[PDB]
This record gives sequence, C-alpha cells and structure tokens, in this order.
Amino acid sequence: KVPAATFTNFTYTGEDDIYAKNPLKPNEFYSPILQGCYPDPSICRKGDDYYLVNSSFAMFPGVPIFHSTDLINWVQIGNVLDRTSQLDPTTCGISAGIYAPAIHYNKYNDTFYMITTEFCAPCGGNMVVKTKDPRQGWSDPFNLHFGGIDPSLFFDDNGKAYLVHNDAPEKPLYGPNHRCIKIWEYDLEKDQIIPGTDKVIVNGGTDIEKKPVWIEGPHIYKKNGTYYLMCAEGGTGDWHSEVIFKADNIYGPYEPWNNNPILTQRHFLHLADWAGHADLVEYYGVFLGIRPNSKGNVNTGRETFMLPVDWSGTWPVFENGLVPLSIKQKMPKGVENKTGKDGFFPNGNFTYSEDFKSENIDYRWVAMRGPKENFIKIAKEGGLQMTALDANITEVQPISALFHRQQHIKYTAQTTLSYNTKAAQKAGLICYQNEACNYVLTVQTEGKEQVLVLEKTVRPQRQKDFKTEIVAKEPIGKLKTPITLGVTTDGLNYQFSYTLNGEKKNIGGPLDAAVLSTNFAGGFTGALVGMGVFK
Repeated sequence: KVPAATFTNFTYTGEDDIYAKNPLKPNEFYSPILQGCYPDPSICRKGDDYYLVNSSFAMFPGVPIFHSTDLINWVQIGNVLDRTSQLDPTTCGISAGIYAPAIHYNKYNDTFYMITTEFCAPCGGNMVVKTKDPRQGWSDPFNLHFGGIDPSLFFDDNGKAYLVHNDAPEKPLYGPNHRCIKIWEYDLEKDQIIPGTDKVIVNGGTDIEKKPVWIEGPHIYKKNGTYYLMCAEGGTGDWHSEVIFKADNIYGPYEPWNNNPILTQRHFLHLADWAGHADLVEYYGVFLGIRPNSKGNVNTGRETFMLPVDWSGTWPVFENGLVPLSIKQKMPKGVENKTGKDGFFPNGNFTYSEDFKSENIDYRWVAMRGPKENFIKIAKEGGLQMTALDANITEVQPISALFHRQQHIKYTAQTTLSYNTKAAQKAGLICYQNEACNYVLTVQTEGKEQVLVLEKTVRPQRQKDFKTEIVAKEPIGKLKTPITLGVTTDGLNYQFSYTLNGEKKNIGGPLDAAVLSTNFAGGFTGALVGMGVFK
C-alpha cells in the first residue's frame, strides 16, 4: 500500500553524431528503422498492410509489433505477448525468454501467426500464437513438439503447411557450433507438427567443410515455382551473415547459391556490424545489426535495419548488403519521411517527453520479468504512481521499474518525481543492462530527511559474484517539492545529476559505459533507462 513516488515526467533525448553529421534529403530515411534493442526482425504482409516484430527476451510485454503501409513510417500497435497467460517471465534469465520471432500471414485461411521459442514460463520452448486481426490481440500459446530455436512457418499452394527451424545434429562434427535446419509438415487443424515428417534440409551451413557457425533464422519463400530457404549463418556476433538456398521441392535438396553470403559486414574492421538474421517481404529485407561505440562496445543492443532487395532474377540480392552500410537509404518512390511525426515511431535524433497523463501508456515502456500493472497506476492529475514490489534491483524477480530502451550511444534523459515522504521508500532513475549490471540513483530517507544515493552493481559475463557499491551520496534536506533526476552519456561514460530548488548538480563522477554493454555482461539485450522504486 501507499506508493513510493509519482513520476510526473520522463524525457529521453538522443544525440548521436552520425545523424547530426548526415542530415536527410527529402527522399531519404535513416537505417536502422528501429533504434535500440529490436533484434531478430520478422515481417509479413496482408494487402496494403505490413507487420513487423522483434525478440524481447525477459522484457514484458514481449514481442513489440509495428504496422506500416510504406515500410518507412511505422506505428507500434502493441506487443504480441501482452498477457501473463502467453508469457510469465517472473524468474526468466536476462538472455532467455523470447528468442527470434517469425510473423506470417496465411492468405489461404486469412489468419496471422506469431511463432517463437519461449525459454521461460508458461511454455519453456517452441510455441505459436494466432489472430485474425493484430489490433484485437493474439491467442494463448500452442505448445509445439520440437527442440532448437528460430521456428518459421510456410504455407504452400496445395493446402499443405510446413515448419522450419534450427536444431542440434545427432552427430556433431565440430562442437556446439554445428547446427542444422530441419523442416516438418504442419497440421493447421491441430497447430502441431506431424510426427515422422521431419527432415534435415541443411547440415551445418552453405559449406560444411568450413565449419559454419550456428546456421539459424530459416525462412521459406516460394517464387516462380521454386522454393527458397534463407538463413542466418556465422552467429549473431562478429561473423554474422545471411545465406540463401533453393530447391525444386519443399523437402527437395536445397543447394546454396554459389554467391554466398548475400548480406554481411564481417570482413570490415575499420558504423554497423553483426549483420544477419533477415526476413524478406514483397522486395525489402529487414535484418539485425549493432552500431558499436569507439571502443567496439554496444549499449544499444541489436537493431532492426532495412535494405532494398532485387529479386528480378533467380536469387535475392540485398542492395549494397556486402559493402559498408551507411545511415542513409533512399526511400521508396512517392513516400515522405514522417518518422517522429504524428503517431509514427521516431528515428534519427529526437526527444521523447512523456507526462503519463493517460492510462493507455505508450507501448515503448516495458517492465522486467512481469507486468507494470502489478505496480503502476495513473494519478487523477496524471503521472506514474508506482508502488514498490518486494524485489531489489539485483534479483532475478519482477521489479517495480518502467523502462525505455537505450536507442542511442549518446543520450541525455531526466525524470521528475514527487517523493512520498510517508512511505519513506526508494524512488529514482535507472540505467539497466541486467540485474547485476546497472546504475541507480535514488532519493531515500534517513531520519526525517531525504538523501540521494548513487549505486552501481557490476558483473562481467564469466563471474558469479557481485556486490552493490555506493558510488556517491548527498543529503538534500526535507524534500518539500518535486525533484528532477538526470543522466547523460557521451558514449564512453554515464554522468548522473539532480536538479532541486533551481540548480543542477552532478552526483558521482563518470561511470564506465562498458559495464552496460553486451560485450561486458554477455546476453542478447541492449541497455535500458527508466524510473523505479525499491525497499
């Protein structure tokens, strides 16, 4: 009972060099189209409407879904897994939960499909959800009976349905990196694979002699009577790429185009990296990549990039998918750039100021390991009234904090809060990679006085032990007015501050940005910034 604080504002301002140095011409747009942690992009089309989805791991709700009629201007229409009956990540590992999504539209039964691997409750494995209309939400999961990751359905022209996925081989030839692409016939009535219909269609990759790492993200397309299998190969790090196979039959032998890969950045050590895990739509191909900082670290996670695809011949070509990517791409003829305008998703450098004056909270806001509904209410006059759950920040448990993805290497953010002196709890501002890789600045109480406390918790990949340390601490007397907390990062360090009766002061010094990188902490996620409450 009684909330710890009411956050009356959050402001997030992206300030990346690349966008400032490369202003848009009227017919241009920035790529990545989704900045920040939006990995493993999957895309489908029904009529004039495009739908695009991403992996989300332990965040809730999971799998954000974007709609667009032109592939440049996107509106987030929600998150596909938004009920606890679909996804309950209470004790989910930071690099578990929802892996690569694959969305599809079956024109034969006018039905949508979101299929993924859910490495947490309720499913603990491969599963699919369905809908007639994404705006109405999706069904509860159908548990699918096969292992591995990166499931993806394909609906042929004879009423037969298939399912392709990554799997482990019976006989590993070169360690755990040896993987397989497996296909199954799919039963539309039962929403389950047909036992005995499984076949390995790719073993290892395009050339097994080369020991191809983690062939995955398989997608089937059919064009001019020919079947096409497109896969990611080389791992979602330094050796990422996309490769392409074709066959005369759904099960038929799949042969790699002599020209492979068709999408990579891996042969450069000099903007963007780790390019792969693509999906095509009629052509345009969306994929994942990272924009690392000057030291090679990534606090922004893997982002959804786009490129035009020429498929006028036998094989798909990613236009400039094999030369160093640039931030600017020409838009399709006739389309104008409305990114950040109206209700469209932003891009480039921008400012998002949210006052939370509406019970329909913007779909960009996520909680870790549980629903925000368990600890947030909208005040009569507006603002995030949030009550402290039992868990502290370092726990693999749901925590009472609302988060915004770090969409830029260089950013500045602030929040304004009215701190309930009666509840005496902790309320503040958080930069979060994982439960043991975070920076937290909180107002707290000691006596009948408030204090500000800056804490770090640092845990590199391979280390078991961690310990929360107080970086800095300052008294602020008896808080009788709202207070603003702020953090800014220049890509190298994070600097916290607070702004009370007029004046803005730094608290603590520069805090190493590397601590919140994938590189340092491991995992599959980008850093987050948000507000939270504890004790």
